[PDB]
Amino acid sequence: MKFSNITIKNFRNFEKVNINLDNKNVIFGMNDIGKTNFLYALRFLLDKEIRKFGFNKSDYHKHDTSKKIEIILTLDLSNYEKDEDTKKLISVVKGARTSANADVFYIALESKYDDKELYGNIILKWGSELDNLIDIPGRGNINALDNVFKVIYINP
Amino acid sequence: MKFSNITIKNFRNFEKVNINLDNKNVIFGMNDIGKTNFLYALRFLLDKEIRKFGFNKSDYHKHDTSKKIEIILTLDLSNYEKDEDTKKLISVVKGARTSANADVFYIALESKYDDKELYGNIILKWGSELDNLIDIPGRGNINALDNVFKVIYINP
Repeated sequence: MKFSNITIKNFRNFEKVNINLDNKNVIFGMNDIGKTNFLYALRFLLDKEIRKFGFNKSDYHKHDTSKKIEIILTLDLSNYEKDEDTKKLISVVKGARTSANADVFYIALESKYDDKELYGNIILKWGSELDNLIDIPGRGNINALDNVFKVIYINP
Repeated sequence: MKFSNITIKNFRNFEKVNINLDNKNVIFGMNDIGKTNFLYALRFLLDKEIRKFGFNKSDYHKHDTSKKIEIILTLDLSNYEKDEDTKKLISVVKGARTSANADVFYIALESKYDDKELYGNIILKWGSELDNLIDIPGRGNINALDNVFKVIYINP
């Protein structure tokens, strides 16, 4: 598969940033805070060690305005017709894609507002279409996405 | 509501320990490790900040023998017939208790084997009877038992 794009609808430093993606991505620039918050957004979407802590009040654009954090990722689930990797790639999930002829896949994140109980409540949803998004099945503490993607973080 | 008993089927220091319970409990003795492991078992049951870390390899009786941790707490859900706290105590849950004339309530903890993937995977289930225990619905990172019990831990 091949990553297509990422949209961050709200974060601690982002307002409506949409970045097209691929494999072997390289990020640079003047703003170090934006790069480290992009990497923290990737950790929040793709790792359990940052997901289990929840969202804190300081991780918003304004600390009380527009309390709705959405981080969307696209997967491009379809492979070539000469390679049989499509069925092995699809068969990890069953009910996410309604039709077998779908082209792309979505992974989304949703944050409950921090007005009451002062806690983030990370909710993970996937699905083949943006409308009628469905939850990720977690039978205990480990959800179904954690068996698919393993994130190894390297920092000197 | 009045605690009845606690059963620890396996822990880092317990084998077949069953302790009767009540409110306003005082624990003392020569063995400090048993007291702190009893308190840690209570923290693993009713506090989320220790529940979210899962179980390690060292939290077993022997490090490869009898990998089945069960911690059972009895609740005594029924109250007196002249006080209307019974309905307000029952109405936090709906599908756990099959009959309205049920007397006792169970809260159980289950830990998967640590042989594969090196993680504990805490599974929590409650129910009015010991058999056919149903899972607590956790829609995000917070289950329904979190809104019931608030644990305040004091240690200088």
